[PDB]
Amino acid sequence: RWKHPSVDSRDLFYINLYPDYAAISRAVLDLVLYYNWKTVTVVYEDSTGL
Amino acid sequence: IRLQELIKAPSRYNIKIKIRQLPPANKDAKPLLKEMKKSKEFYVIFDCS
Repeated sequence: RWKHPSVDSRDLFYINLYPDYAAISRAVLDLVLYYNWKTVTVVYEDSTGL
Repeated sequence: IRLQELIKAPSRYNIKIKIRQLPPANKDAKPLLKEMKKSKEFYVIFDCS
């Protein structure tokens, strides 16, 4: 599952099948912009959520 | 993580927050400063090392 990327060292042995945060985040951007709701709110479980 | 409670601030206050992100390397700040030119604000906070 998801693992915090090494933002200081580069390692090629990272085989994670867990979906990228970027792809799902842009997917929800896509759906909300398609739905054209100018008035929205979001709730999150913790700072780890963001 | 340094600014999580600032994120909570609208939850009980009338604050409106404009969160921006800096991509890695110092060359990516130019688009953000240009959009700061386009969007007029004067109250900015830099959360960085």
